Amino acid sequence: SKLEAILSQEVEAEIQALLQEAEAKAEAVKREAEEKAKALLQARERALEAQYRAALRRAESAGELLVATARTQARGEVLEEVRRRVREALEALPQKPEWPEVVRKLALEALEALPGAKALVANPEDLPHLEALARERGVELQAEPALRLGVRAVGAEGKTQVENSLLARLDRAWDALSSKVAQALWG
Amino acid sequence: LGLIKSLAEKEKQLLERLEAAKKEAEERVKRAEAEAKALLEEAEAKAKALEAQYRERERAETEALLARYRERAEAEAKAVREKAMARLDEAVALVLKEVLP
Ligand SMILES: [Ca+2]
Ligand SMILES: [Ca+2]
Ligand SMILES: [Ca+2]
Ligand SMILES: [Ca+2]
Ligand SMILES: [Ca+2]
Repeated sequence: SKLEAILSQEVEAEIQALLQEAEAKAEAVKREAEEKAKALLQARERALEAQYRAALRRAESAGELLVATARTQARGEVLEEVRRRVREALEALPQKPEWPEVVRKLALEALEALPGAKALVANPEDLPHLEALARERGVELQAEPALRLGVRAVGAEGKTQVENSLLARLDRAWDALSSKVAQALWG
Repeated sequence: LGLIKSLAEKEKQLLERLEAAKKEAEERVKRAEAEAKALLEEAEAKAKALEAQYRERERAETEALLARYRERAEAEAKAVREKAMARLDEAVALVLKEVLP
């Protein structure tokens, strides 16, 4: 009958459509995976290039830091050599003709810092250089064998005391001095 | 009735036909899905090979670069000392001047 032919055609067309859609689906899935694979590899490569660049940039930063560390080390060693030479010169200074004058100047500065002082204290070898200066001021002179390269002033009856020492002057001022030196030498 | 027996037969062929069409459809799609999965797995592998190549090149270039810079560091240190030697005398007199009264 008519209905039977219609239904037979319905079954055929349902199967046909199932099969054509399955094929279209297969092709779409493959095409998609092709495009995805391609896009993935290209995106990845560009990302890799960028990373490699950053890697080289970090290495370079490391290298420059290494150069800066080297210059800072080298300056430091030079500065220490300067200090060593300064200390050797200061050590030799008491054998020189101008030592008495230096001693007198150190005593004056010690008195400026302790104007109430009643005595000046210096190494036994240095006292005779202060004799006249101390007499003019009216202050006593006292020997301290453990004392060198410096002069002490003492107030009261030993209540107060100020020291003017060349080595201690060097040591306390070295932080700033080293900056002045570096400007002179390099920067 | 032979009609009843042929109706049974016809039911049977309808079923086998629906089944056969469903299995062929499924196979087409499963085949494509597997081929797709292999395509993408292969692409990941190329990506990982390319990554490994970049990793090896990073190590090598970073080491060679830090070596060049160390050599530049050694030389720069030498330049520092050499340039200080010229004015050493002046530096020592400068400190002694600052430190003496
Ligand atoms: Ca037809
Ligand atoms: Ca037909
Ligand atoms: Ca047809
Ligand atoms: Ca003063
Ligand atoms: Ca000054």
